Amino acid sequence: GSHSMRYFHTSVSRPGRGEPRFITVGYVDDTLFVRFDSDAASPREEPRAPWIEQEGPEYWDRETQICKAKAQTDREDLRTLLRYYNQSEAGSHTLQNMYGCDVGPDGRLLRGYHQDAYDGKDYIALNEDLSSWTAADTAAQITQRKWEAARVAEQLRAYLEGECVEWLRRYLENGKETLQRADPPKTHVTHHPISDHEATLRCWALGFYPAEITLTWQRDGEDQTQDTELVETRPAGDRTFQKWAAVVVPSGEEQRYTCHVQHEGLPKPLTLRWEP
Amino acid sequence: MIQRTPKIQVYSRHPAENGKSNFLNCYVSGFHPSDIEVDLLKNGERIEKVEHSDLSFSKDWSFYLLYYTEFTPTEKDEYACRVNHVTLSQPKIVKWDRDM
Amino acid sequence: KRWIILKIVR
Repeated sequence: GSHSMRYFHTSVSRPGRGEPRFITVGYVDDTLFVRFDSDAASPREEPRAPWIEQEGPEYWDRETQICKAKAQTDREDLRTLLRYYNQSEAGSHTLQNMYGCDVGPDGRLLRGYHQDAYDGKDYIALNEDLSSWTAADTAAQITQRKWEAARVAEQLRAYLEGECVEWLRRYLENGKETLQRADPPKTHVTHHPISDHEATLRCWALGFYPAEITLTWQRDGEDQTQDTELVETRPAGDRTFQKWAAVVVPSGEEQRYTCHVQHEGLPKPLTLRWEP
Repeated sequence: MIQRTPKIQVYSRHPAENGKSNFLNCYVSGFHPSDIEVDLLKNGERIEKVEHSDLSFSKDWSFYLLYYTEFTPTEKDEYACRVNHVTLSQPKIVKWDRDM
Repeated sequence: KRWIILKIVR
């Protein structure tokens, strides 16, 4: 199918408690493969997937250098943003950045991304054309003017259309055992009486990869979107994901409800019912 | 400043079977800012050796973390996750229910 | 493989 590569970065200041903490992680699809934490004993970028371990020492050296450089620029940016927003130096503030690329089945670029947030709010984002910016407020418009004068988008476009895609393709091949394997969900329906007049039906999906999935309850064939309780998809800790969806049904009407599961690992979407 | 309170799920990696080793997870998501305190509890007492994932975030910029520990469920032992965050006037305790 | 500009200060 299609695939993605993303690098995530967070810097958090902590006045009176040293310099900002910086954490960055890299993902291919829903698989973590590298990490760097400025508070680690001897901070280096470290592998987190078996298929990246074969990269040589100069790969690791370069990556580590980049991570440390980004940590330093983020420290400078946190000080700048205090000025842009007329903020005190007393508080903790957060800078987040994500960038990366999506490719289709043939490996061609579908689109690239580079976007930032300050204190949890959109700040500036590269537009899909990879040539212009969307700034969220007048503070971000100052960064926009700076990055336009510096021709930042031209450099990012080159990376996103080139290296990003090329290296994603390399990782997909080196990790094809796992990155190109979809694990379908193991599914079942449980039944829990609430009272003499009502019962909970819960539809489970376990052990699936990648994380994208659709679980829906139907009553007499109609989607129960507003009466379905749907938890966030959650990691099992072993590469796979879990999810459930629950409805409250009048006692005796359980057979009018069906749970529908769509996942890229399934050849056909599944229909399940409670089996007493 | 905007603040978003954590969603909390407590669950096991594998279907729970008494006497079978497993992992107990506490997944906290959807929160901002990123400072958060998470404890796993066994019969109300903090479990000592708990690992967690590296801080990452969702498309809407809110953070998520997985805290986990090896454990062997039994009939009598009760497990829970205790979470504190700037958005909470007191820590929230979510009990482990092997049907959720 | 990561990107690094060859200034990107905000």
